[PDB]
Amino acid sequence: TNRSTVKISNVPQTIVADELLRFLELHLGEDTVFALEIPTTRDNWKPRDFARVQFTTLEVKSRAQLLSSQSKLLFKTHNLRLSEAYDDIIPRPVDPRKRLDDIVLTVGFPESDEKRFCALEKWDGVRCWILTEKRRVEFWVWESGDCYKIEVRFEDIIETLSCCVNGDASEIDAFLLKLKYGPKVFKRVTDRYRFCKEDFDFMWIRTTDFSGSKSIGTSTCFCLEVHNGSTMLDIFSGLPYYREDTLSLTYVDGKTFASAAQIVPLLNAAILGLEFPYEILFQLNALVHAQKISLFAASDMELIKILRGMSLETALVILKKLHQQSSICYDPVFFVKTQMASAYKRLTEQNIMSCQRAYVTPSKIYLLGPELETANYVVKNFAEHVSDFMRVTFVEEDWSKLPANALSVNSKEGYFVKPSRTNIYNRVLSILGEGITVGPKRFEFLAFSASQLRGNSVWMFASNEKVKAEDIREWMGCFRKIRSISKCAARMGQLFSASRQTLIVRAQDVEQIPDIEVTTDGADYCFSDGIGKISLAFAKQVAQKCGLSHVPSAFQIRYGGYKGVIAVDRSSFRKLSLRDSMLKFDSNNRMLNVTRWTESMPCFLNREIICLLSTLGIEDAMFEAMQAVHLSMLGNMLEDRDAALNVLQKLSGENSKNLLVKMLLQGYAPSSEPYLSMMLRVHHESQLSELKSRCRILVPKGRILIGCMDEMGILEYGQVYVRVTLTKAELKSRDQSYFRKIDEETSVVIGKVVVTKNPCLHPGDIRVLDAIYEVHFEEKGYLDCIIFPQKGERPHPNECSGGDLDGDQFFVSWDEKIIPSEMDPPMDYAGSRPRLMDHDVTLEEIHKFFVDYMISDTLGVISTAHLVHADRDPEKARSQKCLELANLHSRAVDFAKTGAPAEMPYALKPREFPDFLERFEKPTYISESVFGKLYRAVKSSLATAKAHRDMYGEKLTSLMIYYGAANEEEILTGILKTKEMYLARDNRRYGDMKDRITLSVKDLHKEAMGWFEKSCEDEQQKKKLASAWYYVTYNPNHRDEKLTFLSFPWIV
Amino acid sequence: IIMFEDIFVVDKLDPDGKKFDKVTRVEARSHNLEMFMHLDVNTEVYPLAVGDKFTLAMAPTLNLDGTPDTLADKYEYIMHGKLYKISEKAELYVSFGGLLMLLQGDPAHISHFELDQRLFLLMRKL
Repeated sequence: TNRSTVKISNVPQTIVADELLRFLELHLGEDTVFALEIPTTRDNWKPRDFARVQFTTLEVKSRAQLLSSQSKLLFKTHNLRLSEAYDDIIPRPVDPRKRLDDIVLTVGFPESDEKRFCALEKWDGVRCWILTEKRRVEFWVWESGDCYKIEVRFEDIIETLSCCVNGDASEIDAFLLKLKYGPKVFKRVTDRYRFCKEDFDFMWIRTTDFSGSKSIGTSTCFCLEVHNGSTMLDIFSGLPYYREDTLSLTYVDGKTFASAAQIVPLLNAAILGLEFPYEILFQLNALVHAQKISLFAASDMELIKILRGMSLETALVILKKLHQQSSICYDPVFFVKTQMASAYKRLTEQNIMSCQRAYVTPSKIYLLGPELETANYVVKNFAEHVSDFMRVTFVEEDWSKLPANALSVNSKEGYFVKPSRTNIYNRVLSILGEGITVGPKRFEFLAFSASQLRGNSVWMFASNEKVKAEDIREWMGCFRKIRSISKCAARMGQLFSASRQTLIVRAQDVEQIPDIEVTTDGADYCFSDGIGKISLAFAKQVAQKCGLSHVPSAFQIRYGGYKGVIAVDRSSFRKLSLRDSMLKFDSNNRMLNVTRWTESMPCFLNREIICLLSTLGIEDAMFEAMQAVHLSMLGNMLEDRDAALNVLQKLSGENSKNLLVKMLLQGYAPSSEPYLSMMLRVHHESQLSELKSRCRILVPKGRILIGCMDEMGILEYGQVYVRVTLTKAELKSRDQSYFRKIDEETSVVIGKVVVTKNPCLHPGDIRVLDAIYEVHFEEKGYLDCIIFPQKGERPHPNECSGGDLDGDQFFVSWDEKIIPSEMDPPMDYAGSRPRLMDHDVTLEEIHKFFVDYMISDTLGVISTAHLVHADRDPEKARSQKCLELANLHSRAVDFAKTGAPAEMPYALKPREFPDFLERFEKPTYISESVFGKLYRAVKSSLATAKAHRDMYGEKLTSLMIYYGAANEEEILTGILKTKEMYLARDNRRYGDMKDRITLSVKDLHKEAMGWFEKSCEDEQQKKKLASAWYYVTYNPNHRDEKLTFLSFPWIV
Repeated sequence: IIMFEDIFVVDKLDPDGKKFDKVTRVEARSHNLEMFMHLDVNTEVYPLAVGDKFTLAMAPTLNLDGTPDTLADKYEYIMHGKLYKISEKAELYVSFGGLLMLLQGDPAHISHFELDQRLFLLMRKL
């Protein structure tokens, strides 16, 4: 009953669409059939056995269903059987009242504070269809012959208002549609078995704005001119957030605000014609982009005159105060009337920089503003032009990832299928070429990192007289030696990861040592991919500036274009050693920096590991018991203080000091201390939500750490050394058969430990390794580093889906319950042939590669399809389908380095989803595998002082309202219980936002610590004042009418 | 004398043609017993339409109290055939002179049927 389209089961093959249409119109009412379509296996001469018919009204559909149920439809000795259809032939509403023809369409924004509306462009005779089922509204506009489709979703419109144009308050002749996001724009492009009753034989492709003045791009509101429409209020009442009030508007001549440039919603620079600062102008433009202040309301002469002469700090404060409020401000002039060095040290202490972030959409551009975030290596030596750096990402109108159909839609022309680029493709190319011009600046493309390529983000630097983009590019290094487009871009964007500064190393303390390579069975296997050596004095010198007490045995490092992990050796000559197969490109500088040294984090059992371990013989009883005991331990964590400390000391951080951790061992009852109680509750909720989203089993007998190889040659093929730190469980009972107590803090393992990488889709990745204890190896002093053998047939990293020694973590677990009997050879790691050009890169082919990475990017769907297929058929990860999926996944993960598309087949798509998925719209099927059992189990289980305090509360509220947080716990922990439509799809952006908010709150805590230190500066008196602050924040009588937060004194 | 007796409702017809002039295999699902049946019925001589309800009976002999190999008046679609395959939710394969019958139900519902025995097929459409 949802839709009027009905699928006919069996029809004769000899019939045509006209005969069936005549039969239906004879049995049913006259011309009651709208669309009739018979699919054809061939082009135009081999129709199928079924057909789909769309009726004009639901009553006709019900009558046809009743006739079919009574077997009263006999067409050429065939009894037609009617059934529901998956989708309609034409997206057309059933109700004739919703269909609106010949109505005037205009666009604009609330230019004035009063009830005044400005019209940018007016379209006459447009078609408006309201689709309640699709939750969207279609607008058909005919301009210069070819028509365009404008789709507005229900989420796009934030409020519905009714207005009048004739001038009568009683009459309702207009409707205002306040749109938050931009609307999709389509374009029409140019029969025996298709009646269709009309000329609907075309296709829709997404295109950019078709307006000459780009009115749609700069308009955030839509007005629908209509007749009196007394009964139209009921139809318009279905729109979300409808206002049942009568309002009148006044048309204002706003045809002057028309920009022919690609970037529409930016303010004009020639209007100012003065020395206005760039930062204030950027803040104002970002405010205009947000749904706070309209363009015309911020383009007045009075506002710019007032803001031109004023103190910079107060201007920024009032601007951020105006931006922080959720309510729309109509008259910012009245608001601002009623309202009335460090960068370098921040970079040195925590690498804190204010980076401008920009969002490029097909309709308009969104500027986030000077958001604080971590810093890369480039800004270390380019810390003068902080505002010149801008992060630019390409997303859709809803700030989601651009679909593959929006760029280069496929079309069959001639003998073969030739893709045709859409207007969005050309728009992206033009934006990358010309650049973004914001105020007195123009941003040019520098490079994109490896992570930014997946996220469709890029860095842009504004050219200046002292330094330009080409100057920075040539300072980073010479990339003309690379003849591969993907490789050159990867190398150029490689030196953009966050790292901590240290001492500078000269070029005279270098050496070249031979590597090792063995060729067996005609396969080139290289052991030394990114390995290196380091001395003890150099390790101490490097660790001094980052504050490391224990010297790590291995740490990921990169300098001068080199990249790889280096191990500590006790027989080194000098402080530095270099190998051969490490130089990616020749760099002009040799600055040293490190990213991460070592972490003894306990390992977890992800979905892939459990999926590949359900074949060797591991039964579901062990997994169910482990999940049940984990849930039992987590449930008692709330009411038991002993369980909380054990959980915190064995799940996140082996040796971590925190305020909650210190009070967990010694504290009051869980009922008391609401500040810690709410944090414990939200942590439990986050853990259970993460368990529901994905399988993350907490195991105490496993860790994750990087591994290296030593120049000993004593370990044979399959023999390694396992060493890790001692946790609470290990210290409580260290007497075990597979555990050797070599030291108080470090315990050696003698059990059978397997190694696996984070991505794994092949049964051959599992390899059983026996741990061996040797005095000679222990004499070198290795810790938190798996010792890979130097000699052998094939290297161990190659066994784990062709891994390399570039500081990547490894999965190690000294568990004796696994089944080591079954062994499967791993898949080959031979990649595709590199593509070498005959000429140098002209800076355009790299842009083409970057844009073409958006299309044919099936990295995320291959893993889901593999999981679904393994869930469906028995003997998973053994059939040829799983092997093909693993090969496709390897080819897709090699896309970032070599320009080879994955080419995901259509027949390999899952089309079905288990219960443990967030795709509620997609069909959900009951799963009976181990993951289904885990999901069922978890479902069953779940079923002076005052001034500082006020300032801290104001800062916290400002941060919460800027980031959308409504509670203290969700902004302190960094996890948001509510998310937008795009944040819930991909986890990379959500993780980036969580890291940013964590950095912001840590900066606020540091500022509060500095204020506390400056306030008193006397240790005993500081303790007394802290006790007084705790007393004054604990007394309920001292809290005022405002929302007083109790997280201010809790700093240590 | 009647081994299996139940009420069946036809679900669909494989040819689904009024004037196909061919044997039409009917699919019927039992009521209160949940048994699926395949039967080849000549629609032209004995018309059956989707949604109709009919009773079905199976007896080794049509005589009263013995005399294997007078229920003719009660029913109207008598047939004679033999059961040749009992392999399975056990199912039966009875051929009425080349007209195959597939009665799929439960192991307890159909258990008194022997291999290579002659059985009749009584059917009345109420």
